[PDB]
Amino acid sequence: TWPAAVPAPLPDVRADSSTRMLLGPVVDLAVNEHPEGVFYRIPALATASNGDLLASYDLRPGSAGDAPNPNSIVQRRSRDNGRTWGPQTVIHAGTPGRRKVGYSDPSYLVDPATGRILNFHVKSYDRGFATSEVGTDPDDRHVLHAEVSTSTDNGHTWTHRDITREITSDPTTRTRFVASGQGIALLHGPHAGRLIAQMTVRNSVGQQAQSIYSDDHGITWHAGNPVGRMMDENKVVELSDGTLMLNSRDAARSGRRKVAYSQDGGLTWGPVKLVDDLIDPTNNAQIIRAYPNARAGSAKARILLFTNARNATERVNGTLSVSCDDGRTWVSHQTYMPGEVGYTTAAVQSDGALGVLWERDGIRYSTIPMGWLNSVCPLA
Ligand SMILES: CC(=O)N[C@H]1[C@H]([C@H](O)[C@H](O)CO)OC(C(=O)O)=C[C@@H]1O
Repeated sequence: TWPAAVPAPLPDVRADSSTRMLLGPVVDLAVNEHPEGVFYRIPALATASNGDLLASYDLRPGSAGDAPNPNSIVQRRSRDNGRTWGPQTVIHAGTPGRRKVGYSDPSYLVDPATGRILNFHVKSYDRGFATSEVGTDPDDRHVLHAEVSTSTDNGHTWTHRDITREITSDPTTRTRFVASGQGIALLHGPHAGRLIAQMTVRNSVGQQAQSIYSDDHGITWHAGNPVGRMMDENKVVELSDGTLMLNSRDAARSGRRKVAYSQDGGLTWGPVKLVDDLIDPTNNAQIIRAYPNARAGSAKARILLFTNARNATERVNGTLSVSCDDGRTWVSHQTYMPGEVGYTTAAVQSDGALGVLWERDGIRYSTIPMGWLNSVCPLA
């Protein structure tokens, strides 16, 4: 039986001997048709409190179908910053058939204050995101449910529970999913300690972005006020002063990401605008702090990293973009993976390099050493 996780700070980026951004070796974490008729999609990557690197993704049986295909959440672990990977383990396995159950679209949320790791994902019965109906009864086969899996042992074992009712304060909310990739723990400002992740919802107003957050270190979850129209998978990041930012996929296909700001820890958001700098084909993406422990007023606290498919209509050219100024401008875009990438995510690793995952005939992993960062955002 594995030991209890202990509290430990999230990693910050560290300087390498590199002077240019160069992808390391590519690792095939899961390959479609290995085994026959099984497909892999929807990546999540995190550094656990013990420094292990954890990758999660869907196992999709039969085809790469979204919910309500009876998918499973699975995981692989590296204890050497991505050089080698243990065998796949199951976070929560779906069930085929007339009473099918599916677990799909994982995101991790690591709480450095406790060491606990959360993995959010849908729980489906007969309906997916688009066809789910109003209702929150846990056995309702017409509802797309929200589950969170908790691990207290750095991701070796999991316990599961349905959070749909507690995050549904508006009874017209007919569907929801937490965006795959990773949520955050807040470290700065009045809401330090809060754990927060973003969802997409449909309700009487439209298709909105909505934060869910916990102030008791993941025992109970509450939804903030929803925001925006034609929103979709969106990710939240804590800026240098503790203002939050959400960066969203645009369901209206503008060819750009969308952005909004919260001054109250995700309870309310302001107006949603396009980010003209961030070309995107209506696809998932991940934004993170490079130095999440750095304090307000430091240059390091203002540096954000963003991964997506930098293209207006096709999910190609996995690209790392850097902002030095709390997301106000994006001064550097560099494609680390030409061609098909689908969903990407990135996470700071324990060694201070960046891990990336993308989708091409399954899930692929690589590393970007980060010594070149100071040449784009001076660090002093
Ligand atoms: C829960 C769920 O359906 N997630 C799916 C998501 C969603 O349907 C869309 O973001 C809504 O607009 O889309 C995609 C996609 O490749 O585009 C795959 C995700 O599995």
